[PDB]
Amino acid sequence: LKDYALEKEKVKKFLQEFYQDDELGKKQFKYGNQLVRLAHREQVALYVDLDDVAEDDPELVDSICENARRYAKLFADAVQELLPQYKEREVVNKDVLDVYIEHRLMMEQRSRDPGMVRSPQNQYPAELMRRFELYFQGPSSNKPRVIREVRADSVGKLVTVRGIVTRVSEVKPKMVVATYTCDQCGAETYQPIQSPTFMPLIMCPSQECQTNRSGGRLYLQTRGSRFIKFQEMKMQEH
Amino acid sequence: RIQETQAELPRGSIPRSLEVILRAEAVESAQAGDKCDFTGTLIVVPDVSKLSTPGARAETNSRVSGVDGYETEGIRGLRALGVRDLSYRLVFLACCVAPTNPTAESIKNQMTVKEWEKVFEMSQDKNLYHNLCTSLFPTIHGNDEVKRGVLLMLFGGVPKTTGEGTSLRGDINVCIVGDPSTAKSQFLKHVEE
Ligand SMILES: Nc1ncnc2c1ncn2[C@@H]1O[C@H](COP(=O)(O)OP(=O)(O)O)[C@@H](O)[C@H]1O
Ligand SMILES: [Mg+2]
Ligand SMILES: [Zn+2]
Repeated sequence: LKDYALEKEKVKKFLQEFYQDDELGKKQFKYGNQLVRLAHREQVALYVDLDDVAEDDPELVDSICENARRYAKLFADAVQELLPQYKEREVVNKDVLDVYIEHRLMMEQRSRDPGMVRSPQNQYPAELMRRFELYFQGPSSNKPRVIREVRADSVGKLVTVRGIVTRVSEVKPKMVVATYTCDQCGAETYQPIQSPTFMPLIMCPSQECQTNRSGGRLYLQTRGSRFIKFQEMKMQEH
Repeated sequence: RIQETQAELPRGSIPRSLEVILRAEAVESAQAGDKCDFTGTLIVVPDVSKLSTPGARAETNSRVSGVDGYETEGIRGLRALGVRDLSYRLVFLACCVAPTNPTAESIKNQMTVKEWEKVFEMSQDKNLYHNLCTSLFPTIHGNDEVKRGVLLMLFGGVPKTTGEGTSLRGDINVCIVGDPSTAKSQFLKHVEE
């Protein structure tokens, strides 16, 4: 096993490095331009090719193949850390969600002194402030598999499949993080979701409610919540 | 159970159905198939499986919080605060039921003096055989035989039973067969009305 910090640094340098490919016949900083577009709302998802990474390090590619989800999360965090560096201007036009993000960051700067102790529960969830998605492209060397032969040995791996579509679900919003407001305080509570079903909270974990022992009760909000687009697909063999 | 009448239907709408509740003496009346007026109250009764999605609900005003090992999680927290789902339905309680439009001795006693006068005036007229034919079917031309047959079927015969356990019919059945457009459904509609 390897420490995640070293590989995170390697991911950051890989994102900062490549200059090679250009369509018009030149040498163009592709990932830098992608990141600059990502800084504002000019691109809301990023796709990473695992063929380009293979030039410098194949062990990274293998570890990504066998442990894909952890590496997806690491890539997301690395890109989020890189985003402030490439930012050059404020948003020309922004929507409701950006308004929440800006307001929350502004009051975080207003309140939190650099020296005061902050509880691990007092931080913002990572994915709430984030607004970009990362996806992977299958290796060209990797051979597409067959629906019949994917089994327990393939659970958790990265695979590529070819099939025929038979059933598609209509688009409906899916919850990512739920936002709660206390009955007797101005604090905000965040509940991440990683289950098909979840149980909404009741009492307020905010520090003021704890100190006063007021017993304030939480309420859901839909505006503050984060939602994603979700679809369900059915595939069959050739 | 009661239903909204046809005359109150708007465009392209199915009649509305409502539940009526009778208590004590008013329980007797309002048999099935009737067309009646009700007078009473409109009252709200709770329901169970109305809300597939969370809605309005009750709770307690006491500012009570949990303790370690007894934290107010989902089920225990909901049971501790006495949370109930506010679901409701509309139910009508009736205190007066009447016919919309209103044992020979009983029938005679029910009728007033003027109604009995009219009945007696009708009774001793031979033209009762003729005038009843024209009254029920003013617009249909001819076919007086069918009118007489329908009137005879309406009045009907007398049922009897024998000593061997058999029974004898007392009713009359009528069939009409004809060429198209010979007012064949008009008789059916007039008898229905
Ligand atoms: N003898 C009659 N007198 C008056 N109206 C008549 C007569 N015969 C037919 N009609 C008219 O013609 C139409 C006959 O249609 P209908 O009785 O429904 O035919 P059927 O019952 O054979 O399907 C009615 O609307 C009625 O007004
Ligand atoms: Mg007809
Ligand atoms: Zn609170």
